[PDB]
Amino acid sequence: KEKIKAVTLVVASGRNKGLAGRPKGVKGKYKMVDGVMKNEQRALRRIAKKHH
Amino acid sequence: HRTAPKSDNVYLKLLVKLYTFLARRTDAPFNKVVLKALFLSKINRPPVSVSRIARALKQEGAANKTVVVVGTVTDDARIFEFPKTTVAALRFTAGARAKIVKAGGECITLDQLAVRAPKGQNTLILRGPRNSRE
Amino acid sequence: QVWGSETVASSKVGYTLPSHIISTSDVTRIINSSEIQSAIRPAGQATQKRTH
Amino acid sequence: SRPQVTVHSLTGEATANALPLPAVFSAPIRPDIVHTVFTSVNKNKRQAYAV
Amino acid sequence: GMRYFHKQQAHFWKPVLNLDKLWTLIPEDKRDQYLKSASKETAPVIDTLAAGYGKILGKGRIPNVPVIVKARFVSKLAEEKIRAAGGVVELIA
Amino acid sequence: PILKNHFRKHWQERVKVHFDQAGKKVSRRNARATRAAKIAPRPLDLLRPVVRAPTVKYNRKVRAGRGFTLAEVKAAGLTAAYARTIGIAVDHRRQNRNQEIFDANVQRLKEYQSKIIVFPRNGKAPEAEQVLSAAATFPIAQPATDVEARAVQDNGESAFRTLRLARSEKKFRGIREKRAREKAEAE
RNA sequence: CAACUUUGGGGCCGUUCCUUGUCUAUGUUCCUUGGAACAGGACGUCAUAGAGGGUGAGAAUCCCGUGUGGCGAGGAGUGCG
RNA sequence: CACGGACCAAGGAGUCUAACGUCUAUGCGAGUGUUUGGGUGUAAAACCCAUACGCGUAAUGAAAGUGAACGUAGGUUGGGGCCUCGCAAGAGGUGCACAAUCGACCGAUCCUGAUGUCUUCGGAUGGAUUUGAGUAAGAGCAUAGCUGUUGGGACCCGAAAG
Repeated sequence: KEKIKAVTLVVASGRNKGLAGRPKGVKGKYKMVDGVMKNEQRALRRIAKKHH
Repeated sequence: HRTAPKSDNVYLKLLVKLYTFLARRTDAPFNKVVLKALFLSKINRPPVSVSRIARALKQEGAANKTVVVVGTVTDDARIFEFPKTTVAALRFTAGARAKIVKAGGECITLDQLAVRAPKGQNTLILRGPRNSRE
Repeated sequence: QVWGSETVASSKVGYTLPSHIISTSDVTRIINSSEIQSAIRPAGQATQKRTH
Repeated sequence: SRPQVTVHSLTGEATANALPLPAVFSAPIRPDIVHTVFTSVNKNKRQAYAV
Repeated sequence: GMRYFHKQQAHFWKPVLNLDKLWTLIPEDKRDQYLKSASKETAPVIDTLAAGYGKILGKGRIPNVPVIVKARFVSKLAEEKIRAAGGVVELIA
Repeated sequence: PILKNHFRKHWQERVKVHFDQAGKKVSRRNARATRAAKIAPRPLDLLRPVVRAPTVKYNRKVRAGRGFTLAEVKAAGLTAAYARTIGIAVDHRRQNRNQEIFDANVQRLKEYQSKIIVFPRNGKAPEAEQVLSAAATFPIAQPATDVEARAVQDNGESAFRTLRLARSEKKFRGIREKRAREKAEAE
């Protein structure tokens, strides 16, 4: 049994927005952002500070 | 201090209209107590057994008064004898009702009580227990 | 037979009729008993007068 | 006593025979209890409705 | 305590009966005549087992009317109280 | 308090809701009826025996059992192979160890054979106007264990002594048997 | 050894079940409106049929059906007369 | 500060349920519950029903077991309400429910150890306290409702994943 055991960030405004594919700007990594994520991650930074 | 009860049993409401009449006018303490008692809820209007009636009748100087229970009346299988009395309450279990009439006594409703003894005269009140509840 | 009486019980297993809690429906008869009218301390007026 | 009742014919008249009541008629009237039953009975011929 | 595996809860039907009730077993038409008529040689007999009551307990007190009971299990005081009222117990299984 | 669900699993699939109830009832009553029109003069049910039930919680009762025995029905004077046609159940893996039950069952059988008429195989087959339950016609009543009224008889043990002492010797017979063994093995 | 007892195998017609067909009452009268009457009003009829649908708008009574019954054909396999 | 909002219509978010709990309404009351089911019918309705079974009417101890009245169902105090007296005001007797307090009974624990006994079994009687959510003349069953707890998809949409 034991033997058997074993980036390119993009502000996603203007032309890039709503594209479920890739933008113009190409790299094997990519990350779209709109402001709501900025709100969310702001809130998470707040709450983790309050968790410390 | 309540104004009028929680049910819509119409007959009880007519009864309560009557007892408002008396406790407004006559200023006996009796009518107040039964009326206040009728406003209670079912737990707080517990049932009273006829054995308890008999203990109350076995009081000194108490055989010829009329007992009152306000609420509902039970039979009790335990006693075998029972006196011959004039008894009033809202609701009578049939076994106890017949037990009383077998003794010979009289079972009445509270309109009939208020006919006979309006002011609470020659009367007394009982109340069943409550401490059997958690 | 089917609904019971004072003489014949229900025609039904382990049944009696209901009972009343009050003998008579009408109260005003009760209040116009002679005995209660004798037992009563007298009336108000049901129209209070305007005082000051 | 149960006061009396008249009895009628088909074409209708006061037939001279008369019955007493069965004393259910002197039994009470509790509309709260009729109503809160009647809900519960009239609910019972119900069949399903679902998605 | 000590265990007995696949214990099956029928050894322990022991519906109690107090001495209080004990004429509700009897129907009324019998009950009143036998409430009177307290002789021996009409001894009204009682099958607690048939009524679904295994063992007798004593809480109550009883008149002196003598009455016979059939049961398995009893307590001492209840039996003594029966003997005082002049009824007797007869043990059926 | 402690309170127990068994709802952790995928229960919503396996839910079975008996709306089917009166429809089934009507289907059933129709089964009864057409069984009758198939079996026309027969009762839709057999004659069944009387048995005292097990398990002392219940052993006071008596119950409509399965089947009359070979011994019983033999003493009634007729075979399994005939009785099964006449409408009578037979359970072979049962034994008769109470004569009271035995005579009860055979009285029931005699009452049956008296209460019937048998159309033969020959022919004309008279009109017989069926009844639809054997067990209603041949009821199964708990007996009288005792007469209602007696006189008192006593022997002065008062039966608490007997129960206590019987339980005690039941507890202590095996140890008293070991002491008897020791007394027998002495010299 | 002793007596007794009991036997079945088809075809025919009805019955049964299924499938199916077919038949099984009562105003289309008068007035008003409006494109039209199934609306409104009056007088009537039938009902074991007033459930549903249609028809130039809410139709018991114009129709089909329903309700109650009856006259059939085809199969099946015998539950028995 | 940051996040959402171009404009309108329509859609759209604490619900259904199971097991429990309190409160309230109603029935019935030492009982209560028709509906698994049988009969019955104008047909999923409605009406009637035995026999059963639950939950309750008795706890206690790990069990084996054992199983609740000295009394007027106790004594003391308060105790609404009634009764008597009192023109009243007040006093007195009664005193339910309830509360406190002391006792009694049941069960558990220790000792005592009777008429007797396979002489080691039985367990009379009286004591020691500590204890129960007990008893100390019952109160609960069923339904519905407003609701709360937990699990279920769980107020709705949304998450790295295996």
